[PDB]
Amino acid sequence: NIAVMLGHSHDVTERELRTLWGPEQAAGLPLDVNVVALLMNRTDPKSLITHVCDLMSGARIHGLVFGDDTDQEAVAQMLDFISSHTFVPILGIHGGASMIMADKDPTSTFFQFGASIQQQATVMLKIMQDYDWHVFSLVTTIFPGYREFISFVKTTVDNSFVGWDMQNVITLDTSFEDAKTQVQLKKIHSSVILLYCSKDEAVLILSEARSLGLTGYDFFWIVPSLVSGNTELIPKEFPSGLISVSYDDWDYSLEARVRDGIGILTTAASSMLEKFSYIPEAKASCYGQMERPEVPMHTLHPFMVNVTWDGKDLSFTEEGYQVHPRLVVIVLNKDREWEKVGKWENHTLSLRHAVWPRYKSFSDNHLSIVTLEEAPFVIV
Amino acid sequence: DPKIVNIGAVLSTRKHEQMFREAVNQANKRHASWKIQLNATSVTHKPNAIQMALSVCEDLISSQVYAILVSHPPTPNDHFTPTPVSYTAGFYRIPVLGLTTRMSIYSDKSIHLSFLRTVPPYSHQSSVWFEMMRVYSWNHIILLVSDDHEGRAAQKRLETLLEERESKAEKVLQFDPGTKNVTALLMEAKELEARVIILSASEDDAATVYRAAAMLNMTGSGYVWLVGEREISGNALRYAPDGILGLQLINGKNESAHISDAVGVVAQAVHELLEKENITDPPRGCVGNTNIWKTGPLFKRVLMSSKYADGVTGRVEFNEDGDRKFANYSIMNLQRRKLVQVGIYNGTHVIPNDRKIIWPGGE
Repeated sequence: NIAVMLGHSHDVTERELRTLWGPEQAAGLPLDVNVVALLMNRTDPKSLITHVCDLMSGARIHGLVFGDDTDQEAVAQMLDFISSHTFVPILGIHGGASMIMADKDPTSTFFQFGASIQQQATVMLKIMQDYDWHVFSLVTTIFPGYREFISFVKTTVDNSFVGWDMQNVITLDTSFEDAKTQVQLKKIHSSVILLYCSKDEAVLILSEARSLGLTGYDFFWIVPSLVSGNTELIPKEFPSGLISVSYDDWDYSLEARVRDGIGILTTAASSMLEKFSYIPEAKASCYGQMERPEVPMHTLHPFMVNVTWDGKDLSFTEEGYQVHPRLVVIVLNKDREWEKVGKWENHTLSLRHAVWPRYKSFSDNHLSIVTLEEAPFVIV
Repeated sequence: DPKIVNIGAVLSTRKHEQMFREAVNQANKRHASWKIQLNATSVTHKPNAIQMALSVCEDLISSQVYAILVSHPPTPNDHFTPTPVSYTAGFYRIPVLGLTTRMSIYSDKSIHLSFLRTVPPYSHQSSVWFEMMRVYSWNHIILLVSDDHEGRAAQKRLETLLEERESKAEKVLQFDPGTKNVTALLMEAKELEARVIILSASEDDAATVYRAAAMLNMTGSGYVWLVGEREISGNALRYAPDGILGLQLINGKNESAHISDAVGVVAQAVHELLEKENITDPPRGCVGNTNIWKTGPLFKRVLMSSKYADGVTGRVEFNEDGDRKFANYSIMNLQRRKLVQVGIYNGTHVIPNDRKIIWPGGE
């Protein structure tokens, strides 16, 4: 059972070496299972459908741990559709099957382990309050999820007692030529700016804003993912020192992600056998469908939501939210690269910088007072 | 000399396919014929989903289409009609049009990023709820919802409208979809200070709520009802107290007028767009190509702003989210069965008829 599909568009570090060990390890859940693997090429709907259907000829009680490398957004949705009308739980790992989609049909079973936008906003609020900035604006543009983004930000701001100063909400949606953009840009005067746009929109907004002067030596931009790509492909007009958060790929390698997926599948099978003592199959046919109604026999839905592995726990919930994602915070480097400061491991940030390095924006009274405790003059 | 373009896509039945062909031929005779031809194809529905996906990918491959019509099949109560098609055409940026698919999931643009529709979804039903209650001197509102997507969208729209007028609802009592007991929720709702129960359920759930409220002695003597378009059709109409205001859409079950309006607006947009810079032909094959074409979003943007005036359904125009603006609902009220028309709503334009309104009870 359990088949994994790949094909090494970029990382050719695979071959038969990937199909090594897995469920054997020290796991005490043995049965008639294997670690069957498969390689492929660039994905098109016809080719992808045919390949997954062909794999359904033998993957009777199996699953797929497919991963991609491109940036085509519809890949996740097509995976969701296949998972829906096949009853085969699957997961997503790299790139295309890594951007979490908002809603899924209930009669579906797959859980990509990315991170929700709300989680990003929570981590960003945590880091902002950690540096005690509080006052900030929320300039944005028109793009899907902007409304829920704004509402969640507002509700999270209001539901605490630390006193954030909420002002200067800008939601320009009228191209970038009229006076509304100009007055909206001129109105803001704070030092903490939070943006949310889509790639070229963000770069155009920043290119307009630099000409106003809001890109001085005492300003911050905390853009949420969006303009991050999957590499050091920052646009040349991105000045420097852009604060961002993103999913981790350097402290987590695919060789371990595949192992974690295999372990999750095996643990789910062990739980099902411990609770149902029998796991059926669904290898009737991929094609020639619409021949049978629903059959809730051994649905994986209740057997995965609270599953750990080797002590480490990464149990999911409802949507593809993994409760404990390995988000990492990065900054733009002087040499146009991404740094690595702090890692969201626990609810604590665990940052590395005691003070901010004051990154040079484009290509003064704070001093160091020193004293020690003594007498009723300085008290520790 | 003409250049060939191949709009045209899935319909319900063969008669509908022939009607589509005659409609496109009608759309050719007007204006241009010496530059553009736009002959059309067709293909019918299938039960199996994956077979439909393969068929629509064949359709994309063999013709290099520029748009897609996705009218719903004759077997009802599935809401599946446009989803698989959409996903395939979502891979690229070729827009698709819906014909009778009134549901709220498609209104999203982060998940169905290439979808248009010439029908308004249920959130606008919430909007008309608010308009009527605002000009009816009834500002209390106690709304019921099924814990699903469409209920959440309706409640969000209603509350968002209510915020501008600076008012507030009373309760958002929600119930699990497809459940069997709702007695506790009605009992909890009984002891309040509201009389304008507003519910947006889905068919059988609404029927069982009707039955429970009938048993619990909630009908009549004040506590006036309101109900959405689908809450009074089907089995729900069997179990119903007198006085409901089952708001519903005028000329929405028809599809002839919709096919006409769609082909008209698409042809207008295409003739407007081929005056531009170098436009690339759309991708074909389905097996040798994996890239989106550049002129997709530009085509959708052009299509969005388009005012087809002389149509069978009025000045069809598109709200920026991809829905249809300025519909016309008929506020059908019930009295001794055989729902009788009582007024007409046309967008901040609610106007009753000369008939007589009776409330639950009969006072």
